[PDB]
Amino acid sequence: AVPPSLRLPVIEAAFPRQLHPYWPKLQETTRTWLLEKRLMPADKVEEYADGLCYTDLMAGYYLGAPDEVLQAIADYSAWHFVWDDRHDRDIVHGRAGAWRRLRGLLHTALDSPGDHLHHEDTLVAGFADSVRRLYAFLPATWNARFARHFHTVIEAYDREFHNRTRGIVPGVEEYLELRRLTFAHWIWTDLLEPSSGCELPDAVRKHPAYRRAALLSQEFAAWYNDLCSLPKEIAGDEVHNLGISLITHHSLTLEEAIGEVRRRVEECITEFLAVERDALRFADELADGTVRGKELSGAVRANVGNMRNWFSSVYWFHHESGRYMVDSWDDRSTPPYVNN
Ligand SMILES: CC[N+](CC)(CC)Cc1ccccc1
Ligand SMILES: O=P([O-])([O-])O
Ligand SMILES: [Mg+2]
Ligand SMILES: [Mg+2]
Ligand SMILES: [Mg+2]
Repeated sequence: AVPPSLRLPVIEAAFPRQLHPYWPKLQETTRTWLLEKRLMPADKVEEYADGLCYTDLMAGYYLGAPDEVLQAIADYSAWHFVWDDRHDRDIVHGRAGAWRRLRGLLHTALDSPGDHLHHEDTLVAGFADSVRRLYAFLPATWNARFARHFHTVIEAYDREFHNRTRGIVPGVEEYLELRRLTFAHWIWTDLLEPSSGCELPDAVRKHPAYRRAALLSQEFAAWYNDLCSLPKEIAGDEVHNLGISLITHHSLTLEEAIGEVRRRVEECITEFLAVERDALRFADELADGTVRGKELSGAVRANVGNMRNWFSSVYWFHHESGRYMVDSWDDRSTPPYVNN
């Protein structure tokens, strides 16, 4: 029962949700990883980890992924949620120095994860572990692309630190550009490829239909998160949210802003449906009677399929995850699962 202001009938009707068969073991294994990597307090893992639905989110996304690939992705993704929490806490505590140091360590670990597997900062060591494993699936050219994209993500998180420390709410267009980095659009897009077991040639993944399908999948996800995470974000003095940018700089009321975000979210869906058709047509063109062509076709098809799955996985994640249930918290400004 999704609340009216959050409900999207098109997703519920035309985007049936999927579940990777490895999910039952995935949920257990990632939880054990969080504990052993000491990324969250043991009591908070016990009480909140399963209810956070982080593994569910990934298992509803990267369908067809080899089990060990899904495991590395799930561990990374859970880590990223914890990083977002650490980032938030450093901000509210004014820990500029601690953040700067972490920021610098993540950059270095990104290029040389093996060196950071046992760093004193458990967050850094956990990052390096998931990254080292992700670097073991595809050629070095894919690893370099992943690294390049993530360096940009880290710097986007630093810009967020800058903004919140100074009390700046980004303009609408400024936010939209920034959001493609803080949501890590291109990381999720990169991870499509190890999931289907094929590093795509540039001419394939930069095909206008593949590019646009990939973009719309991520825009929907980020903006829908903005819609659903808005209550807890307002309560927690978060400034990064399309709704917040609209209220601040466009003189919109909360109701009007929510409506504007909804419309932009809804447009992603129908625009995706159009481009999805073009992307699948491209997939057909790739199937040229050669083994290589069959391979590229199957990969693009699997990838576009997962771009579609992201819609439904993200939609239901926000309904199920304990991460956004601010009304159930003792202190609305302080989520119970974060280390304060
Ligand atoms: C902060 C959480 N996350 C993923 C770890 C960072 C990019 C974005 C996200 C939120 C909600 C659903 C999906 C992704
Ligand atoms: O980053 P990119 O390679 O363009 O995707
Ligand atoms: Mg964030
Ligand atoms: Mg956040
Ligand atoms: Mg959010």
